[PDB]
Amino acid sequence: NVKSVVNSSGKLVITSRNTELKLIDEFGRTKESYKVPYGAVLAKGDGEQVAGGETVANWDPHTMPVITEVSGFVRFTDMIDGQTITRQTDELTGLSSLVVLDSAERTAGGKDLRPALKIVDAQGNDVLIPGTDMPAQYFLPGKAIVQLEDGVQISSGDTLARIPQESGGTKDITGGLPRVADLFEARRPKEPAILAEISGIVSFGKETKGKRRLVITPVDGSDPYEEMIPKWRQLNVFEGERVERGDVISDGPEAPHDILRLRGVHAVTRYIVNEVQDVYRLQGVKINDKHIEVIVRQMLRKATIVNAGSSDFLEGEQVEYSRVKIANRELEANGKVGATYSRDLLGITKASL
Amino acid sequence: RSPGVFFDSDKGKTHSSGKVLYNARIIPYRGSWLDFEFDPKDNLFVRID
Repeated sequence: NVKSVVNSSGKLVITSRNTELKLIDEFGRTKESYKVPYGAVLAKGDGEQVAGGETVANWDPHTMPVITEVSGFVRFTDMIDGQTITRQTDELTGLSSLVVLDSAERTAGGKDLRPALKIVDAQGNDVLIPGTDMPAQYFLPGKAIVQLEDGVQISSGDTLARIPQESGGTKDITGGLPRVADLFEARRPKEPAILAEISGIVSFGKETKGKRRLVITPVDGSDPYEEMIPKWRQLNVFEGERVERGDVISDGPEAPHDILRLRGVHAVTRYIVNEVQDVYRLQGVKINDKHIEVIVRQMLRKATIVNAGSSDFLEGEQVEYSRVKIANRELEANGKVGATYSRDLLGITKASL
Repeated sequence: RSPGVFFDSDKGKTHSSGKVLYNARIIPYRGSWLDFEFDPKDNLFVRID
């Protein structure tokens, strides 16, 4: 899941959020695994042979940067003084420093605005990403620090701004139990990762009121899906390519319901088991996986009918999965055509009630 | 808590926008309390008991 680019010095900078590095022996057996953060610098390439004890990647763990993909001139778009950003001036020279505000301290005038950095050329037109047909612009979230001036020429792979991140507290059992309860209650994350609902080619369409549109054209069959992705959302897709079900249109934390709906039961059970075990394995607790698997089984007990079929179930009712299975296996023995359903995921509190 | 006037605020936990609301409370030794408060729309409001 590597998506990198070469900087001025000739090294390799990662532009992907889920890059995994692995060490493979000559037999082809993996032996070491690491995660590569966004904006990290790789000393070595992919597929090369290195010696034991050799540094391969470096990064700053305290700040998350934003790295440009195309060289050109930087300019501000929707950057309004004193209303959406706060600027300080180094009066000894012509330099200055800027901080992007958050939605907690901005007026209604800047409520609907969207500050960003735009990469243009010398001629003043918009520079597009090579290989695609989209403008080279980057949105700055709240509390970002920029060290550049308007019109400054920047090279590809250089950092345009830095985003500080908080430290945290102690990593003990009082800080993971909320995560375990979050997993077992199947809560929705604050901002999910948009996943492709159906497979096929992709293409964009109409744009309304600061909101994009995504139409996935299947290679054969219907063409129904018209997803209204928000404009502020960053996508990893472009018109013309093809995607499969469950692929990541936009990165972010996952939602267990989407995983269940798209990739199936085994995917969501594996995700839940791994996420829960990664909390206990930090504290030195050892627990088998049957115990979490039965809990996940108890969570997946409801099914919603999608077509009546030859059964007597209604169109949009929610019932027990076992009852649907019993009715369908009774109908299929008589030569009829049963009903079809969709599995549900419920929290333990809601499932028990 | 001693009698007098105290200025406090909520740490953005009352509004999903994370906007802090400030209030001033006058608490006497004997009588009725008084409260001045700010709303998310920046409108001063009064409150008794």
